[PDB]
Amino acid sequence: AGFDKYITVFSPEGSLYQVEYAFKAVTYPGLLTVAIRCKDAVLVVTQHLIPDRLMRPDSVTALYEVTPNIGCCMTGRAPDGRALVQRAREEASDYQYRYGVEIPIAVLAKRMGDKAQVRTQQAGLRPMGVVSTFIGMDQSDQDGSLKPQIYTVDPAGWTGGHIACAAGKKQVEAMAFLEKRQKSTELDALTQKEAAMIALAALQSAIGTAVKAKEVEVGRCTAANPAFQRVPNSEVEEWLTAVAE
Amino acid sequence: SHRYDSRTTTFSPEGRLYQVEYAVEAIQQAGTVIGVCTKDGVVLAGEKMVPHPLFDSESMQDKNTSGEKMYKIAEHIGCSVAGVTSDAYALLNYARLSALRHQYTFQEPMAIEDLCRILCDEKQLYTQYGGVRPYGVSFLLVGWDRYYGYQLYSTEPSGDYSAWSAYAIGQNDQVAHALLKKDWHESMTLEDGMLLALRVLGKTMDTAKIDLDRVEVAVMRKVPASNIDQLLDPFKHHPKTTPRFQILTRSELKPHAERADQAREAEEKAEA
Amino acid sequence: SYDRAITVFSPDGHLFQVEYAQEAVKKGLAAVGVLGSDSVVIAVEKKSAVKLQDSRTIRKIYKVDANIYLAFAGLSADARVLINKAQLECQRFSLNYEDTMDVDMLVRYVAGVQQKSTQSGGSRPFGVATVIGGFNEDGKPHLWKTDPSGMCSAWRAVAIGRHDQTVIEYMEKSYKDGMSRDECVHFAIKSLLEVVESGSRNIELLVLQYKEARYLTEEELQKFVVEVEKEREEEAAAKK
Amino acid sequence: EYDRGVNTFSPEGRIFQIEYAVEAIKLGSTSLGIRTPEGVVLAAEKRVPSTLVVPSSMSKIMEVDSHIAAVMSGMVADARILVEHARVESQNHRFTYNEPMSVESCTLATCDLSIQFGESGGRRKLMSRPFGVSLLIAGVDEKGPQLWQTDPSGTHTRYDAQAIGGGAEAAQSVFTERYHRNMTLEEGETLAVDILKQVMEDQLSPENIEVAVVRADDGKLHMYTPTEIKAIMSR
Amino acid sequence: EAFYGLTTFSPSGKLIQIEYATTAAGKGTTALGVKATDGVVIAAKKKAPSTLVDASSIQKVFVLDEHVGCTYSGMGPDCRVLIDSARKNCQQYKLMYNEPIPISQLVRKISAIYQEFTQSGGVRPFGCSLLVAGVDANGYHLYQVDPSGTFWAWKATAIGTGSPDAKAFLEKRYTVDMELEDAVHTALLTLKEGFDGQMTSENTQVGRVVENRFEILSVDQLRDYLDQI
Amino acid sequence: SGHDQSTDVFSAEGRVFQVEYAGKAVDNSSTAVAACCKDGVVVAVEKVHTSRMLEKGSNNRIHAVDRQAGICICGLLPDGRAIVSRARQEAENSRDIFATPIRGSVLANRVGEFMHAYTTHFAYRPFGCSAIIASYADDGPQLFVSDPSGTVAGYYGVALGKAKTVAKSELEKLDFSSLTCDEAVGKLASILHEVHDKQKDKLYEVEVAWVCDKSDRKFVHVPADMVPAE
Amino acid sequence: MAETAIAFRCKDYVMVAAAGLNAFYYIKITDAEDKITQLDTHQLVACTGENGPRVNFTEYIKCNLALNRMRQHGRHSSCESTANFMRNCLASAIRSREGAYQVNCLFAGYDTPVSEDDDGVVGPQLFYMDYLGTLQAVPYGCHGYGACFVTALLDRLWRPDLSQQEGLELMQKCCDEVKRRVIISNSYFFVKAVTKNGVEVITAVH
Amino acid sequence: NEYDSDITTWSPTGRLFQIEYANEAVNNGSATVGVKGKNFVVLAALKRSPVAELSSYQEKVFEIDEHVGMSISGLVADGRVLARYLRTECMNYRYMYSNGMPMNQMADMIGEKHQRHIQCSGKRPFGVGLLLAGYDRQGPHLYQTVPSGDVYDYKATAMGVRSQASRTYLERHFEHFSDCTLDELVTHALKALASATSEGIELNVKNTTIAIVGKDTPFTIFEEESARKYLDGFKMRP
Repeated sequence: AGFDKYITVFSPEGSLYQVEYAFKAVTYPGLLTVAIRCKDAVLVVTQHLIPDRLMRPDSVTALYEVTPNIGCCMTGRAPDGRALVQRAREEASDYQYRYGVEIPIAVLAKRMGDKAQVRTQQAGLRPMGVVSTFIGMDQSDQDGSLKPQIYTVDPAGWTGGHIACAAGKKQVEAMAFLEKRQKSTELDALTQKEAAMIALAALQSAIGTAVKAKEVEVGRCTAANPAFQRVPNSEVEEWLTAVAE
Repeated sequence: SHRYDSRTTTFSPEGRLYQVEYAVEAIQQAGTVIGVCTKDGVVLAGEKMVPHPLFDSESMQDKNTSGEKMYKIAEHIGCSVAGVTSDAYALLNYARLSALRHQYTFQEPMAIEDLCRILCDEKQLYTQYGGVRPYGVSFLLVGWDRYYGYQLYSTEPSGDYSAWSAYAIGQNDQVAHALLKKDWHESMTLEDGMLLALRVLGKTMDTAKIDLDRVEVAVMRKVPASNIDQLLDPFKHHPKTTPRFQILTRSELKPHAERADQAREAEEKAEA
Repeated sequence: SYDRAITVFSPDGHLFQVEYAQEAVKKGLAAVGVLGSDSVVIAVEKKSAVKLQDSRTIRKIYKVDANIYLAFAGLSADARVLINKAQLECQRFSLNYEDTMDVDMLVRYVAGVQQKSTQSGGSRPFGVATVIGGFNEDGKPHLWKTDPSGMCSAWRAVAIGRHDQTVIEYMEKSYKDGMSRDECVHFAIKSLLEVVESGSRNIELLVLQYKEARYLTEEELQKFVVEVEKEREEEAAAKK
Repeated sequence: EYDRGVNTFSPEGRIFQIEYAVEAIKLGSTSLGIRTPEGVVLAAEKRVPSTLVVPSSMSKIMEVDSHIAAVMSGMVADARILVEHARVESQNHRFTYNEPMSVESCTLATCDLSIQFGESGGRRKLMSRPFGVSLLIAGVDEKGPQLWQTDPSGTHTRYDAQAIGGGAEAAQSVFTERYHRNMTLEEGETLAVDILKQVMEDQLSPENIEVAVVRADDGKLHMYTPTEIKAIMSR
Repeated sequence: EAFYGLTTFSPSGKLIQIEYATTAAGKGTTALGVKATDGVVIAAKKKAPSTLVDASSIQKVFVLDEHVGCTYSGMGPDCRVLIDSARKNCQQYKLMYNEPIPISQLVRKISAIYQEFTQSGGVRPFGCSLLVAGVDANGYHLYQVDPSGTFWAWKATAIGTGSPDAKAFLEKRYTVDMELEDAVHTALLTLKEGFDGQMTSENTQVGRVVENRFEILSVDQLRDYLDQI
Repeated sequence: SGHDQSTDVFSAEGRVFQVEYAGKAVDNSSTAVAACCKDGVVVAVEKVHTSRMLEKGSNNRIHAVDRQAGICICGLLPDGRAIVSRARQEAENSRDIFATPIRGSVLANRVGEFMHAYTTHFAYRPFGCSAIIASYADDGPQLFVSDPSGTVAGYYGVALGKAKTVAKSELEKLDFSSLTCDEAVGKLASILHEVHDKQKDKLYEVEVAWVCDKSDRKFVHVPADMVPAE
Repeated sequence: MAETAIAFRCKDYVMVAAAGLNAFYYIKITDAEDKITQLDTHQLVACTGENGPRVNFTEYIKCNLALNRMRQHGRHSSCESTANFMRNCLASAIRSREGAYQVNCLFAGYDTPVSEDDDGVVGPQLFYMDYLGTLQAVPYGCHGYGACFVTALLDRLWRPDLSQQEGLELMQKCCDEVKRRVIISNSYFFVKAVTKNGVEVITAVH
Repeated sequence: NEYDSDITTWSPTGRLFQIEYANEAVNNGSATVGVKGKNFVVLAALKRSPVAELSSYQEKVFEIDEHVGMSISGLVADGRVLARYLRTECMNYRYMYSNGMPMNQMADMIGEKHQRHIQCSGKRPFGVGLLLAGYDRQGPHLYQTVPSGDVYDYKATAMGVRSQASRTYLERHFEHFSDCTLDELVTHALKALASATSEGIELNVKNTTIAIVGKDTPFTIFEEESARKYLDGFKMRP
């Protein structure tokens, strides 16, 4: 009754200290990611900064492919998220082998949240100190069209969709900027270029350094091309120049 | 890690198991239920929590299997619980399973003492093995079998059980034991025995004009057989009377409550 | 599964769990066993008449087998588990060898079970001490005692439970070898009454003879208890 | 106390549970062992808790096989497990090789059983603690009379004259003198009786101790009766 | 590997871990349920942390089977395990008896998992409370289940933050012969009383058990009930 | 307090202190350097000997994992041997299940996943060594570093150990675009000799390995008469 | 099947008889082997089959009954309960790896009131048991080659209210018929009876 | 110290104290010396001397295979377990390939076995050190293992109580071991072992075991009777 915060047991206030501490491991590395969705595509931008000039910049990345049509971004303890990515991939593969169809993004997010909740109820397991952001396209009924989808999974196992979201260091400022921009325009009616400009502007305003192209990596899913792929640096450069006006 | 292990199934410097004692203390705060074992039936009378105006009754058919305090284990076995109700449900399911397994193996009703013993080993197992907390519940078992007739048993959250002619568990159990000792005899009828139950309950809960919305009563008696069909198995002996467990309703309990409280005035008016 | 080491050694070479089980035995109801020329007498404390217990009699001395009887001091539920194990062992023995288990064989089995309870991970020792009496198939009365540590020893007169050491030291200087059936019943009560109250309704005594074990009735018990208490008054008068 | 685990090392390098189990041996009764060209002698102090105890029901010397005896000191309840394991292994050796099992092999099997303690369940259920027993195994084999000593750490050691229990250091001090390579069996018996006399708080009687002998020429174990012990004393 | 129990008795006879779990179960948003002579309506409060949360993706009202629904208050991830277990139990019952599971049996099955996690080793109790509403052969039922495993049958109840005030408001307004849409009006008004802002059809989730089914209400239906109170 | 006794516990600021202690144990180990030379990878470690009677080659810290892959250990040598065994298991699984040599990035990811799994359970402790993976697979020359935390990073040049900062500064003076393995071996050996303190580690040896086109893309040790004397 | 067992129940007793034959493929090992095992004070079973399974089954049943009596403080089980226990054992055997018990049973017993509260069976009880786990209450039953020969004979001569001496004569007639009509030599028949006083070994009929 | 009670606990300075305690346990065992020549390896073990009449025997040197043997120091039970494991592995190898296990592979296996017990919570390190003496196609080999799992390939080494004197003596004659014959190697090992004895004890056959392995010499142990040729004439000349 003295510790009550080293293992997954309730505090007298009805809170889990080991899960709140895993939320601080997300913002500990100092990295930030912003995910947005336009009328026909979904983009995610993650800080990719390499202070060590002897480090191969293209070896380390926070963007992962879960399935050809579902991409992921991990924010927090870098190895931990990697582990979750593996789990996600397995949760895809088994699903593909069980039902014969590719796993929906919402179902994958729900199952990943179920996996996280287990580590918050079993004593010996440590929660993964990362926030997972899955982006993809969802096949709609009664019309057959695809719609962009963002789903975040917390270390507590909380799963939720988003029109736009931010995660990491100074995520509150990015969310405030996105909410302020949302009061005027309608994000679900914008184009890919406008959504990318808004996301990069929010990322810059959260940190206030006017990032370059080598300092960020962007992943993308589109309705025309449902596959998840990373935006080339030239398009990111032109987006940044468009933002700089 | 082993640092945070509470070591539930361990001895203390006095040879006493602290988890068992704490479970006993937990049962002390549960609602009081009193069992009286007469010669023509066994009566259980327990105090249930004050009925909130928004409480709803589960519209169950067959309103004789389980009440708010009293449950049926088998056709010839009934029980009342005191303590952690959620712990009591699992043990009730286990007892029903054991009784039906015995009926499966031998095609005869399980003896009351045998059922009491089999569920006491379950409680004892958790105090020596597993490393988890024990069950914080006490059982009052009632029933009838051809070997000893009507019986009454009480179980502790340690595996220990005892047979009683009249007993009580829950709040003010010592006072109930003191009052039951004052007024109990072997030449006692069922309706007299129930009169002893309520009169002891209403005094342990300290009420005059015993409230019908806060008391529940169950009876293990014997009734004439109803579904005896000799033509379907000509070689089976069917007893004339079968044991019946019946939970009293609101309209059935108040005729006996009126006897209890007028008896209360008859016994308190002459003390001057 | 949970298999944490519960019984562990202490910096003074002591097993604290075993000592605590023994202390739990020290708080149990007293029991005495007396060995005679042709009978074994077992007496237990029979806590009290609560006036609320069932009128039907229940024995505090347990029939492990047709020839072997047991009494215990300590925790009742652990004792019941141990007695069930002993009965199952007797039946398994009489099913694998066609011969009835000897008293010493069963005593060794029970002592082994108690010992394993003190060396198995995730388990606390049994808080039970037992007095086991019986006859082999060739006469030979046998009386044995087991402790929570798993040590078994045969006695001519043994006591377990509360104040057992005082009873043992008292009957060391007054036990005669090869007593009769009536003497042993006389001897067990006067040894038991040294630590139980003079109230005559708290003794449960059973006599074992070859192929015959019978519990004494209440009146037959009263006849012996009045004699032993009267003898105690004459002993007190002889002292002073 | 559960502050330290059962597999932890002391800063001096010793296992805490094994060192604690060694101190339990010194709280037990005294046991002796003498090796001579004529045979091996085991002696033990009974220390009955009362005069009402049947002295034969607390045998401190147990027969592993017709040529191998074992005397224990410490916790007699745990010693029964070791002696049963030794008996089973000796019978298995006789079954498989049609020959008596050597004393060293029997001690090896006993220590092999003893070492299997710990807390990690995994695949095999281990003992929660080491045995609080020190064994003294005597026998006669193709290498003549052999005496071995077993520790709770699982370490077997061949000895010429070893004593375990409470009166161990005094018995060793007597061993330094009054002992040689080629004592006769009677001299060894008298030495054992005198050493028991020197380390016994109670008075020595024929029924107060237990003596056994495995003879080199006979090759068999011989438990001594109280009259034989008196005959030893009357010399 | 964490085989010892985390919930143990205290010197006062209290299982303080279960009490802490109950405290956690009362910190969620306000949910409530109302029974009526022809159906049960349960309403929750989907207050998203931001306007960028896509309130259509967050759900607080769940369908357990074609005849039974549920809502909760407390830890959502804790609740989802029980929701999945209840759905699987309903499917297994339909496979076994070819009948819809009665609400009482489903509530018993849910309560057994609560007890399992409050007594088995290496796990902590759940931090959520459930409101189960459904139809069975003996009518309409609304149950409340707490982290201790105890369950009650209610005519009108509320869980979460502000639940004492919601229950007090429901006590005076509830009527023994209240009919369906009257119960929906009462539930919406009770939510509105403790609501921090304005109730929109994207801010609330409501499910009305109507005579054979649970049928979580659509956005248009909730607008049709929101513009009427 | 009790917030740093096991890996399954986060600190109040979101840290795992046992992993940091393992990394500190790595930081007290002998210096190692590695360079990716656009035509191969060269790794060089210093071995400190506590005895002058050790046979040559004792306490090897560079071990071949596959034909084209190898691992250098910086830290607790037995933990590095366990990691090398796991990497060898991963490499032969690819050659047996998929009939292809394991890619350097794939092997590095497997090593990182294996090392990370020991930082999440209370029953295990993190490895007290860093792994330098040098591969020449179908994805070209690859040089990766796996942290006791389980995070892997690719490098052109990397330094680990006690004399890490000075060795890294010396590595910053190389070009890594015109650098070739033939001169990179000498460069790394010279850096290790210069950065090492001669008054605390009396017995020291330089152990250099490489995998480039000159060895038919096979991870082997250098010829004995190729490293500088000092 | 080679050995014939006979049983019939009357108003105050049940008489059973079991051939004592034991053979090795044509060789009479012995002709005096008791195949009637007494289970309780007032219960017995006449079992036909080879020695191994028969002895194992009877000893298992008897040991389990004794263990139940021990754990129930000397409470004796009724004939129906014991018969159902044997039937459950036999039925479980036929779906097990070790296979079915190749034993055919005639279970006889006498039910007495265990206490003053008892209201169960008081007369004698007889049960036919197939090796597959069939259980049937019968006035008389038979196993073996001679079984049919006896059965019709019983159908001709059995009466519910036969006396002990007339029942003994009837059993003698049945044994004589088995000896007369069966090629398998069943010279000795090991007759026992169950009455209110327990089990009696009858030597007059053989 | 609150970081020494468990094996899966890292010290804040990056240390594992349980393994250090196991090393301390190894440092308190009986002294033993290993010497490697050009074709032979010689182990010398210092066993307990009798107390003037009482000779106690304890097996420290084990024969692992026809070409392999070892000397233990520290916890005898751990040494017995390691001997059983090594013998089983040698028997398995010689069955599959009809030849003795190479010494480098053997040393790797011992190291892996040691490492298997230093990372699991329900395990403890082996409180014993080993000196492995063997011969294969690659020539003589001499290894030393420690509880941490490190295996050292040695020209000559020593371990046990007061073995620093043996090591500092060997550090003067080891570079010539490639030229000394078998008898000279035995004398060097005996001198190293004698450098580790107490003040009033001189090496003699009663308290010294000599193990020898070579190219045509299977691993042979030398004790009371067979050790007369090497120890009867021997004295430390300062």
